[PDB]
Amino acid sequence: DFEEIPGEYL
Amino acid sequence: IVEGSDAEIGMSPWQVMLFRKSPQELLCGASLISDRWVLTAAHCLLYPPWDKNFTENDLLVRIGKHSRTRYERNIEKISMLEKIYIHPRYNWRENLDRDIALMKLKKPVAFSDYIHPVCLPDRETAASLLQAGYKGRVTGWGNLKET
Amino acid sequence: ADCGLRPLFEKKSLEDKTERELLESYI
Amino acid sequence: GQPSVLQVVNLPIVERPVCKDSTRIRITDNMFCAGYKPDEGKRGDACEGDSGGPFVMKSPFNNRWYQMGIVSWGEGCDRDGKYGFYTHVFRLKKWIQKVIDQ
Ligand SMILES: CCOC(=O)Cn1/c(=N/C(=N)N)sc2cc(O)ccc21
Ligand code: NA
Repeated sequence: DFEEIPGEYL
Repeated sequence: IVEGSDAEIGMSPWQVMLFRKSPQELLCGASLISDRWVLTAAHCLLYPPWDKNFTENDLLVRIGKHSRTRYERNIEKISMLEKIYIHPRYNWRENLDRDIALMKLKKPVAFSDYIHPVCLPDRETAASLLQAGYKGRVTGWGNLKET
Repeated sequence: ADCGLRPLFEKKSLEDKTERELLESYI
Repeated sequence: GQPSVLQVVNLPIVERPVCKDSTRIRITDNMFCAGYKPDEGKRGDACEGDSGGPFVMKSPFNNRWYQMGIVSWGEGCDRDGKYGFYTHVFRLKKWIQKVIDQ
């Protein structure tokens, strides 16, 4: 149930 | 943590979250010991009985965090692993003897109000403080209850 | 080293709500 | 079962006979245990997900926080008569230093 992280950290 | 309380902001600025990339989930806690080095339990990374054997690319470390699930924009820093080092005599077979591992980060992390390393003990600090009845502090985003 | 001194506590001479419980145990 | 934010608990280091007598597992000098006894009233423990995190102490000598332990293992969480085990960071510091010095 984690919020999405930026894709730059893959 | 069972029967704990909410941390205050910046109360544990060396706390690090080990985060699995694909299935995004909490793996484990960890700690910041310099701008490039993070300390953790070997069993967080390598534990055959639980089919755990992570490689660098499987995970991220998240530093400066407070919220478990939220992405903490402008506060947390997310770092990639250069290299994992497990104690060569870590005993995953019997009793978790020498349950320790280091993780080198790809780039140094910038210190802030929320990100700051903890000290490692010298012989004298260890001798004086590691005594029955003396209290330490444990922090984490793990389960609040056994079941 | 600057290790183990927290910007929001030690660095500002502010105590957190339970650190005194640790100190009191170091008899 | 899961927290919204980082959780904290303060726990007393336990006498080594008491740690050994709480479990069938072989305890080594590279481990120590912590937590309250059933007689003591207060409770608290680490649990799954907490492993690898730090057990820290604030030196009364120089007001700095030191990481004395790494959350390592327990049998259940916050069970009466059971305790959390922690990796003894100082006893493994020579390895720590060797790796960092590369
Ligand atoms: C490989 C075994 O890992 C653990 O036991 C982690 N862990 C638990 N795991 C499970 N029992 N599934 S409970 C526990 C308590 C603690 O005070 C510290 C760690 C801890
Ligand atoms: Na207990």
